[PDB]
Amino acid sequence: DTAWERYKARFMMPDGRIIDTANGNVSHTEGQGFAMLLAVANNDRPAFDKLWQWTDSTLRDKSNGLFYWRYNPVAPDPIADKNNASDGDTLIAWALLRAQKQWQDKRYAIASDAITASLLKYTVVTFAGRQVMLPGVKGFNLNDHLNLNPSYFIFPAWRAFAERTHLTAWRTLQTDGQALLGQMGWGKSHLPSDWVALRADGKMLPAKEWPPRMSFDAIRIPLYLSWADPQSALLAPWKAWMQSYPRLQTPAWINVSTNEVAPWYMAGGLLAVRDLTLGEPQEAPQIDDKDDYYSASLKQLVWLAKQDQR
Repeated sequence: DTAWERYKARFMMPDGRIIDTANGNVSHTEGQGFAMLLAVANNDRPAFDKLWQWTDSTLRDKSNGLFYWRYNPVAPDPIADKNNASDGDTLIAWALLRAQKQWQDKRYAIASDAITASLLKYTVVTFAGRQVMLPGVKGFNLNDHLNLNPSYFIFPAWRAFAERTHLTAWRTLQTDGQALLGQMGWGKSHLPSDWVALRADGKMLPAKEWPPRMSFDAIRIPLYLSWADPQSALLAPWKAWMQSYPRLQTPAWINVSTNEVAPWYMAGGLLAVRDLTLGEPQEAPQIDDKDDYYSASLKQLVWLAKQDQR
């Protein structure tokens, strides 16, 4: 549609990179995976193959089958950080699975299978009596704590994986991730922060190392919850918090430890997630010049989440 064409015109380079034009024009596996999902949804196989070809040739980590998470084209070494971002790897593998169905080509599913096997082998660990997906292979396993990002619990992707391969392991991860998320939540909003520290006895708190806000990571949680199951009881704190504000005066973040809220309000893609969470009817998205990469992406992912309720 028009939104997707405008998205490619503003953010997709001819080499297949998606450009975070608000963050120094960098590319990352979240951006590639988001765009690959949207390319399938718009039945745009040329764009999908360009996005995937650049991702695979440029970012593949050959030691474990995952992907270097960030590409900075102005840096002396554009792939300085050699760690992965597990939500990006997941989105890429999920887009490939959906590409097989859309275009009836098993090669996309064979590619997906390698990545999902890599995700289970290298990013999923046993901790506090549950299976948990780390945000990356390195840097998040502190000894008696894990630093987790619940916005990387991409429930609709995990369900798709389970239908294809390693059903029991992916189903257990989904069960454990819903259970952990159900135990999260702080302050008067009872919402999770972007980053959550899980201690080995099960105790959770907002992680020490980041601002303890529900903000640009955590807001994807109700998106993924509603994408997988709009009737989920895990949506309850999200609906309650958003219902306590006027639609056009909903704070863009909240500090869940102090209850301080942003002095500015959700618009664009953030507002689209709010509308999705509350079930408020919204029409197909339009990508305005006031949307950055992040807002433009969320607008279309919200629309896709609605479409997948068929």
